[PDB]
Amino acid sequence: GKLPPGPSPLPVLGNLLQMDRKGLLRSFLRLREKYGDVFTVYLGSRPVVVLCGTDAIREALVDQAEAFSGRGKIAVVDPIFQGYGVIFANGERWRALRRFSLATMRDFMGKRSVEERIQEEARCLVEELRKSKGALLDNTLLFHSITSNIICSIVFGKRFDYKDPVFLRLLDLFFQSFSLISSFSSQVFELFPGFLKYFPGTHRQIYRNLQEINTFIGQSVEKHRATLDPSNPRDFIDVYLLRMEKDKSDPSSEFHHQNLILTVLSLFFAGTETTSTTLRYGFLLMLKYPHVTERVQKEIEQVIGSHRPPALDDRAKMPYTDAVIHEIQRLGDLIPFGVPHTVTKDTQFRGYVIPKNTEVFPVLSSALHDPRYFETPNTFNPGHFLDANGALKRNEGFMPHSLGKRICLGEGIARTELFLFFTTILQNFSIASPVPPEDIDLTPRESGVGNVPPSYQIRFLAR
Ligand code: HEM
Repeated sequence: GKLPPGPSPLPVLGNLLQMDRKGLLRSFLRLREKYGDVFTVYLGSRPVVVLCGTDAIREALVDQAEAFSGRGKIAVVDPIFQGYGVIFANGERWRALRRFSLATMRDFMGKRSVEERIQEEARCLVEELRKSKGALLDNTLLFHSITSNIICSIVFGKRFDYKDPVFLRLLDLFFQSFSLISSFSSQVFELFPGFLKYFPGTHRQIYRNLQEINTFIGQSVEKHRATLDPSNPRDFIDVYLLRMEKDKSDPSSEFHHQNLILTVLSLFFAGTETTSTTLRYGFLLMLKYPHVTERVQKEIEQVIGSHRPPALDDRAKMPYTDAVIHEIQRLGDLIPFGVPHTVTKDTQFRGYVIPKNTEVFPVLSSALHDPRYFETPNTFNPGHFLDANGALKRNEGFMPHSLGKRICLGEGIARTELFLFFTTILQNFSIASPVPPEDIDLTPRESGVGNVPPSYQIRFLAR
């Protein structure tokens, strides 16, 4: 049959000349108004089926879950990952890695739970912020550090002190790669990769930094193997090393060294930046709307008090705080175009045929701003997640972690980090900044990865 409708492309530039300079998101919104919720666009010579609106996204990712469960390539990082690791794998390799990862992170190993690790990280964070004594800070580094430390706890069985210089050198290297992957020069590399990969550019810096991180990950794996107690696995690496030994004879097995290194690197890639940025965005909103922040603090005081630290069971009793977090994620809209998918076979969708391995973009932003589900889509409104009796309510438009078979693997971990970090910080500190609330601008910069909140200063004032 045929592909969904769309603008007429050019030989090598596809529809790039027809794009809007305001961003890809604005262009898709204009293209939606002309062709509907599902359309085809050529970014270079690459055909992409774009899904707009809650319906088209749910029909694809949920109703034909298996058909839309493929993962599309990110060219700037494909030389490192090469289809290994949980985020970039496909087929049987993906199924085995995802099953194993889910179980390991869920049905753990180690001593303490993920929640207990997050509570300990939150306690360390409070002590570090107390030491600041209300000085102006840029919270980017600390929020990168706490989220990295959660992943470290899971994969390496330990956390790092916030001032550990070797931890900070590799962290800087990792987050620089993130800023580079998302730059305009990397966006251009994604459009004309086969050509641009022969000249100097950000792709070389990304590659060098990640090979350095992979070297460190490799050394940790060897060190885990040399100090291994098979009856007491400490973390993800130990559990994976035991599975490698169990599958030693099976040559079909995916449980090898490359999948280990790149699965660990994948967890840092997926599990740090978005969580950190959600926190950064949330604190910016809390500066802009002090009456919301005040109300969260009142709810913390009523349910938790000022003595004990927040625990995950407290969330069920704090619908206002829970609604605020949902609204931070919704308005934050940090992954506006989703993470690219592909169809795993020639697929029939709304009368069209999407050929096998065609790339698909589920535009999560169009669900997060859907006027069917949100009364004031462009305005911060916790009421979007509260019913007339003040209880938390479910919303079909709320999909910041996507849907279907590729749904965010760490959703439960991320949601727990948001709850415990926001409440533990606010239980102990009030916030201020040199910019008056009325002058705070929440407009993001659209980057390669997603929406980047502006940089800002903040004070954490002990209570
Ligand atoms: C607020 C924080 C976060 C948000 C909004 C978020 C969002 C997402 C989204 C939109 C996807 C793409 C799903 C798709 O292909 O349709 C994704 C994938 C994924 N996320 Fe998250 N994520 C966050 C935190 C994390 C955390 C903390 C971890 C790990 C501990 C994590 C692990 C993953 C992995 C491994 C995948 C790939 C899933 C797969 O290909 O099977 N995420 N996430």
